[PDB]
Amino acid sequence: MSKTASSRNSLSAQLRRAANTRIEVEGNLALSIANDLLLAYGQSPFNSEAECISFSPRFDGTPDDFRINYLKAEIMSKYDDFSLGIDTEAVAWEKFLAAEAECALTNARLYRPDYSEDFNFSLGESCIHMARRKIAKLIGDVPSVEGMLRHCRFSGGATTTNNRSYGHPSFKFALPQACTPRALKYVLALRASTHFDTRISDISPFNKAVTVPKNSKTDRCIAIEPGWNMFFQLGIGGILRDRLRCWGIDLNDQTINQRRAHEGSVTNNLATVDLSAASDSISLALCELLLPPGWFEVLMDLRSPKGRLPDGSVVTYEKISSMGNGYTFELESLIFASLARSVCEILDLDSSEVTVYGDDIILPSCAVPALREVFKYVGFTTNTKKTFSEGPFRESCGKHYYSGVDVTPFYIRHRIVSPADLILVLNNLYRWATIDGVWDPRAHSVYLKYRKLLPKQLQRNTIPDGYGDGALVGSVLINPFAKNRGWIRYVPVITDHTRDRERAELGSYLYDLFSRCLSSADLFAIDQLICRSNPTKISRSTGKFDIQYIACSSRV
Amino acid sequence: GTESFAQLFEESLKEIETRPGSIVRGVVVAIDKDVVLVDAGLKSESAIPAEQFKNAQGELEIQVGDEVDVALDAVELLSREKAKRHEAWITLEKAYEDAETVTGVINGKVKGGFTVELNGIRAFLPGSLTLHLEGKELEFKVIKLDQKRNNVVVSRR
Amino acid sequence: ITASLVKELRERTGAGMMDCKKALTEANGDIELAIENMRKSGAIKAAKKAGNVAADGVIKTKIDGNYGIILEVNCQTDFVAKDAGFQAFADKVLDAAVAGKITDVEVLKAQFEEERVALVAKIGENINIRRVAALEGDVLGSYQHGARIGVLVAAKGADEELVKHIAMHVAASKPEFIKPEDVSAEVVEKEYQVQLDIAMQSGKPKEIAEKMVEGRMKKFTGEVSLTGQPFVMEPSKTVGQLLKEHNAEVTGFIRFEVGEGIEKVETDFAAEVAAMSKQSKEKFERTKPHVNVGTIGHVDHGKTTLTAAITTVLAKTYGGTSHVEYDTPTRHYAHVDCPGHADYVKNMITGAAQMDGAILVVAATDGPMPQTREHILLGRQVGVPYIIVFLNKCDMVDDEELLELVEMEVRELLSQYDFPGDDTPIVRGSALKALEGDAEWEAKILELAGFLDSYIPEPERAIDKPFLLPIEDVFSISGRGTVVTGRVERGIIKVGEEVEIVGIKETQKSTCTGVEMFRKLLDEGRAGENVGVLLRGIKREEIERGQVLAKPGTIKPHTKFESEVYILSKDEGGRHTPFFKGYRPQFYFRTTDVTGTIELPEGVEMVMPGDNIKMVVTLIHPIAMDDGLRFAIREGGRTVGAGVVAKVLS
Repeated sequence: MSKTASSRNSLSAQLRRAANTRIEVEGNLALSIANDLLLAYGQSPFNSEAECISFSPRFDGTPDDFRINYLKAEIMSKYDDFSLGIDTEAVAWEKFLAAEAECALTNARLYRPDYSEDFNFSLGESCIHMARRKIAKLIGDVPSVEGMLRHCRFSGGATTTNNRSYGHPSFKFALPQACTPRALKYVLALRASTHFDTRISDISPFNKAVTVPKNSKTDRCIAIEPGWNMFFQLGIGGILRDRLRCWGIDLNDQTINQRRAHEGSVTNNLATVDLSAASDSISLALCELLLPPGWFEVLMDLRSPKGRLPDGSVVTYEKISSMGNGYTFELESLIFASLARSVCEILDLDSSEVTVYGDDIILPSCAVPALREVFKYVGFTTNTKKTFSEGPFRESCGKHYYSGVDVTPFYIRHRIVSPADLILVLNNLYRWATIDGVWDPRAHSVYLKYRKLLPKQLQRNTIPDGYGDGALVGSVLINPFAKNRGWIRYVPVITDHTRDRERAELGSYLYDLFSRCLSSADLFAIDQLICRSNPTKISRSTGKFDIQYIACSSRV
Repeated sequence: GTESFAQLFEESLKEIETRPGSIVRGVVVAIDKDVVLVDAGLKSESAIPAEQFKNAQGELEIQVGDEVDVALDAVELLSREKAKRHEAWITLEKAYEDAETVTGVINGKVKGGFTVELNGIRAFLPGSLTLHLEGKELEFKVIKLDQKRNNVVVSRR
Repeated sequence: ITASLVKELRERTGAGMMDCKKALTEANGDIELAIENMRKSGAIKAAKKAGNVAADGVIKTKIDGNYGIILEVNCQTDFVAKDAGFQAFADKVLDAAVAGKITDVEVLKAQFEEERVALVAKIGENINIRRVAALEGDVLGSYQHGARIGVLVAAKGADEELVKHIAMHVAASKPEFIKPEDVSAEVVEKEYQVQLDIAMQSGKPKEIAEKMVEGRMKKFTGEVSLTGQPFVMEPSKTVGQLLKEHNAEVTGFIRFEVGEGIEKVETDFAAEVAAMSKQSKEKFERTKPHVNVGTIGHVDHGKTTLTAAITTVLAKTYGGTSHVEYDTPTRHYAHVDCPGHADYVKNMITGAAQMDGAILVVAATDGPMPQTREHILLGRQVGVPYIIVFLNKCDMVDDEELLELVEMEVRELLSQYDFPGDDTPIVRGSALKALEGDAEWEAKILELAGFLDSYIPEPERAIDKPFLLPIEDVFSISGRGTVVTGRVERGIIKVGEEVEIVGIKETQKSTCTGVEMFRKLLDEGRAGENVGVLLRGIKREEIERGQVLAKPGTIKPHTKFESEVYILSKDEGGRHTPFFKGYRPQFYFRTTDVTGTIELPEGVEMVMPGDNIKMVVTLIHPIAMDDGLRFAIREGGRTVGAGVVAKVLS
């Protein structure tokens, strides 16, 4: 990128140039930081890269002893660039094909049980029958054909016909998408409901299964649904997202389960259940037994029946749908919620203490024993290690608490290469150790040390917390690079240099037209003035860094 | 007009279900001196022999802009539910019309009474109408069978 | 009895209309005798208004050499605070404090006791001299931020300019001590114990728990010292550093803010009104006009009980932003209450309260009040199209000649502010009486409702206005042509009709080649419908968001204009600090931001968060705008306030 010559000298040209330099250090810097941090906190440093992903925490000792303890077992656990020779992708497909084989056993058992087996048929069968009733009362006999279109839209992700560089919705409306045979009529019905040439590429029952990093031991197997299938799979999710609020389940707000996890770490009467590969474990049989037929028929229409792997090998899914599906997140919330709410009514507990966020469940500790028997029967594997029904520790939706104390860790994921990457690590450490701007002396020395690895200028260049990680977090009042012109101090921050790409003009027109067709008592009216629609503009990141000033505010 | 969108859709989807899943609603585009092309909405416009659209003699009274029903390529299997369950549900429907018994097992208790499993079908035992394991098999008589919503009520005796 | 004389009796002291005749009924004819026992019988009236909370009023400062005085006088509503008689009272008190160096507020209270009760009886609100303090130094200065905040500052070796700047800063940052060392050496040791427990909670080690606490201490003991605070005119340096540059030293300061520490009792107008209540034919209903009104008058005149009567009688007869709403056969109403002058202008600006007409409420037993002038004036300054008068409590006015000479008072006051006084509908009714079921007075409530339907005109529906569509994006549909999108704000756009593209760049003309939706294609674009407008000839490169389509010659571009503005407060997610003469924020108009610069009114040098203010804005680019257009003021996404285009300029 331009420029690096001796021409110019403006603060931006220097900060930009200093932002495109590289942190020249030997070995694994990310591990160097964590080690010095464990030492500053008086802890046994990492033996080798191996111990990073194998160290396990001690759920005892004072909150402080555990907050640094739990950070050790988690900080490098998701590290991207180890050299252990561990095949993250192969272990992914092993769990995938295994979780798939688990549905076949589960599908078999639920369609026609084998009472000679170990499962507790009595409680599970009576629980299904009851959850089915509570479900049919909530969602009705069939999904509203209007409410579904009310939530139909295109995801920003990739499809069977668009790589993530053509993932913007304007390219979904521009390029003919794909669809499965049972979902054909939906597309054809829509084609007959607009004058715009709604069009189809190919008819196929396949969806693309791929891999996306999850941590240092395994990747994550997700599904890339066909274009038009995702379009309506989301319409179903939206209906389920609206109906779930009746059970007190707002899938738009993680802070519910968070506060509940905090509460359970104190009262010790609430539990945080953790399921292993639960999204891949939603059998077809459990769906045909719990969902009223009108609904099940539509889910069957919109799901992908088969899926081709990156090997060329095709798998016919025993599961209803995988994690990359439009309604899978909503569906699993509904199933876990109904089963949890029904477990309570059977134990004479408050079925309102059931909170669900897809894979993440909070529950009265007195129902975990019975809930575990139900999941095991319906094909859900409960991971005993990270399921806390008693004890000082809880965890739900990114928040981790220990006797009320927030012990949420931070993750160093990638190799700290550019000054941008180091500032983020330094900032995550800042946020983890500060208390209202005040540093923790133990972590503070480590921060000052690895901050010296930044170019001299990017060291005193700070911004207030909550303005991103394009600069070190600190007091912006002493930042010598901040311009207070207009009575509004602007601060230079690092950003991703981008090159403009031409959008799909007609594609973007439809995306606009279509988004309009599907649509403190004083501070409210002011926000009405702001038109919150963003004109579609496609850009390409280049791996170079730009410096742009932003308006900032001393948080005094 | 109007006619809401969610209304123009529901009836278009309802009409699409009045045809077989192999024939499609398509509009013709450009009729040549031999072949007529239909646009079903797919990548490859369907071509049909213009001869079959003639009269008792010659000439073809169809023109561009008219919708024609064209067949789709059937190119080109869920063995788990094939565990014999569609007929397993017809067994109740036939044993209900003939007024006959059907083998079933009482798994567990419920609000209204009990849950019964008959060939993979979950039914309702009103309990009206001393156990237990291993879910002993019992001959049940079907009293009320809801055809559309899978719900069936079974009697003891 | 003898109504000509009682009219002469209102002078002196605008006493209640019935108070004057009742005062003559006992000791009859002798107007001078009536005045005297009416004067002493006012002191009891003043003790009864004592219970009424008075967290409003004024702050006044006077400096005479090396000696300054700050004072706070409380009234009930800021309508009284803007009132001539009240003001004359406070000024009289301030002069007495500086003149005699009176620092004991109780000596001051006892001195102006007779004068305030003669003022209380005349105004009817609880008026009290709250507190008074004196400050001395080598150089004194004072800053008055409106009437709500006032400051006194003492310094050494500082010119008046530097002290005036300190005074303004003190007013905006509310420090409690001069230097951080001035904070109580033992009172701070308590706050250290509160923070040593919140740290020892988890929480060790001890050397770390204390080190973190003492760290946050020096932080939150420089946020309270004047020296430690960032100078509001130069945040990069602290006031201490500012002083140490000019070789100066602050010797003391005092900051009064109106109602500080008084229990600001929150009031729910809807709750009070609602709690007091109930003690084509198809296309007609969905087309019924919406009209906004508001009651504005003295507090004890029972605006809240009249509005409770309007709701219940309209319910008994027709069967059905703290606002209340009722229905008449012809239109639907939204009824709000205007308790304060600044309160309504803030909502008049945000759009959270836009009246089409107001109901001035005067208790006939009192007649107009002295602050009734400010009540009617407020209606003038927000542009209230029409005012309807409702004389309340007419059931207790014995002589009918007394009711009429009250009308003449009201009609003259309205005429004194360009309101059609000779034509102003005045309903002689009774609110407290219409809630029982007294048809004679229940009919007067319906009479007022009739005037609302007849006197207050139907606001102009957006469909009837000239076509205008705020462009949100442009597209170049290959094979067809250029098309823009947005929701039609006003009017109707038809195919074949010509249009202008106004704003940002040179305004240009084009012809509408077609209107389009997703569901179908249309012939016209009606107001409120989201559409794309296909345009002839013009290319996509020549259009852009922020512009508007409009009928040729309807709206035009402007760059300089006058505006009423509200700056959000701290707790409203607005600015943290004040801005001054060179403010340069972002002005959001419909679809896009345009940078502009402000001209503060004369006298105004510092705008604080939560302030009303007028100011002349000059934008970097022209914008299709006309009088009344509302806009947001943003600092890079963060909404920091909003305003209303009051006057377009050149």
